[PDB]
Amino acid sequence: LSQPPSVSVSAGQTASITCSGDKLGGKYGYWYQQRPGQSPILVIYQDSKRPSGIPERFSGSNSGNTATLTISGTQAMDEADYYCQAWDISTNWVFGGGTKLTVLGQPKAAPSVTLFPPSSEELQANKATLVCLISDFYPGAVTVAWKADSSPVKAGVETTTPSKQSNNKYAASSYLSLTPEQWKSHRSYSCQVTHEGSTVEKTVAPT
Amino acid sequence: QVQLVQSGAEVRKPGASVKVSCKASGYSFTSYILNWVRQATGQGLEWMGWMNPDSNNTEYAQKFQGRVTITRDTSISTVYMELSGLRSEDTAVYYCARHSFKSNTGFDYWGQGTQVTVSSASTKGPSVFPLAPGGTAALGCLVKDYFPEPVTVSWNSGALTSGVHTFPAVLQSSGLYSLSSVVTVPSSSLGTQTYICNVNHKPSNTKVDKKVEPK
Amino acid sequence: AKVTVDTVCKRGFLIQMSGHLECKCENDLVLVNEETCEEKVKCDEKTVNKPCGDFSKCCKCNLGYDMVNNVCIPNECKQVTCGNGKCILDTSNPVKTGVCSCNIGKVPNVQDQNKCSKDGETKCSLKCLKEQETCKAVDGIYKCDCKDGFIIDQESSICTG
Repeated sequence: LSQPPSVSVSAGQTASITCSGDKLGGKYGYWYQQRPGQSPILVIYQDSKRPSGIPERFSGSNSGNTATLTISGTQAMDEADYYCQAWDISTNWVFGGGTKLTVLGQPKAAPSVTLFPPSSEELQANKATLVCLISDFYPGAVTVAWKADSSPVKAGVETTTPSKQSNNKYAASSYLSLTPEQWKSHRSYSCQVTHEGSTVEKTVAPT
Repeated sequence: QVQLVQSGAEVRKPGASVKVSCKASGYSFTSYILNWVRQATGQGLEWMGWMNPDSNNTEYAQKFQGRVTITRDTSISTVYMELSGLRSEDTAVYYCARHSFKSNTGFDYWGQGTQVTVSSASTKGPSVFPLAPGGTAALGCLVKDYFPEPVTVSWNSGALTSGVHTFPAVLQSSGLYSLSSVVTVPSSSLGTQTYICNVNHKPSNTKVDKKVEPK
Repeated sequence: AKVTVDTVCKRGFLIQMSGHLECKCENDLVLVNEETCEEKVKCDEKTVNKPCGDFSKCCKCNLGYDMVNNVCIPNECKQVTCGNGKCILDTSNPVKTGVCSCNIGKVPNVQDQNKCSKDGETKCSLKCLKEQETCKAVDGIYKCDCKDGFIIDQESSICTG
């Protein structure tokens, strides 16, 4: 089955996700919502019916060669991957390519940067790592810069691409791996996180 | 209630076999057909086969060249999916879901997912370190250098759910994963409330419990 | 004739299986033809040429049907058995031959002489336009019954709650 890879909808408007097939009007249409990390859930079954617990904003249609999923008043909790499904005689179960629904118009959010120093336990393991935890920001695009004392650090850094939280915002992690000698030898270490134009920075010291 | 519970995550070497289980409860096992769907990190859901416990009949996908073998066990209400001749393509998350052609319900209930990793390396246990600490304060855990994914972290044996945020892991140049799970809690509870960090890594059968407390 | 979705079953209702549609008679009525139902009467002298059974007059079956196992089945379905279904007349082929029509959830299996041993989907095409009725699978066949959560009120024979 064929689906559009990306579909953007303004917040509060109606989003339509189409599913095209050979003779899809003669099959039952099933729609699944899959948020990052967890298993998909059935949101629309038998073309137009919805299981219990699914809000009345989800609707379905199936006729001819197109089956459409329509969500009225799309909210922030609807940004996920929506899949299409129908049973064929030759190939039993067939899934759609997917559709990333992007809900536009969400308010901007500022990150909450929490910088942790290397633990005393890991310093006894002869390896020291700093943990910069960025969370509760939107849009999900950040830029992290590490500094030893006042000079920028390039190596030993591993920053993760942001991903959706449980609060429909984005979160990311950045790790600076050092030796215990490098850690104790500098006066301070700073994690600088840039979101849009606004820059937020946290500093910790070996003392 | 009805629940589909699968086995834990596993790591296999190229060429070996993997056998994933799926437990059924809360419904008549022979009434519904249990399918098997996998999904790579990039791509979408992909159907591979099913087992009808009422007829002991299996249907497989053509693209899985005799490598998928689905065997049932109605005694334990468990279906098993065995995949042989493992390659890099098979590194994905595997799901079991039930459906009824008599009720036309689709995949109404899914499993928890089983992440199978196909790598030439073997499993490695993690090293957990404490991340020492509106009116709130942050404390967490540093699950360090493990392989492979995933690692599930709960707090206070699962009794503390609000404020927990397990972050996605990072892969270092060595090839080992590391992640952090942090929880925000009222500053007053510090000293009054003890916070236990429950790390679980099924691929290496290790459970670590860390107590995060102020310095 | 051709029992379709638009067929109005007199004194009866429509049902659907894997590959055809039929008329089922209400209460204890019987089929005089494919689309009408009348009260069935053991047969006596006064009841001559009255309905003694489904597609049966006086108790021999009508032309084209044969009494097989206490019921009337078309002559071309004499020795055909489907298991999880029933034998019907092939509409397409001119020489109407007995083909299998399966219960809901089963389909003709190509590796089993088109018998009802294969799990498959059957989309209901019934238009249940009556008050608070939808197509539901009841006892292996599709039929028009009350919608999710409604019960037929015997005072009005309508689906209420």
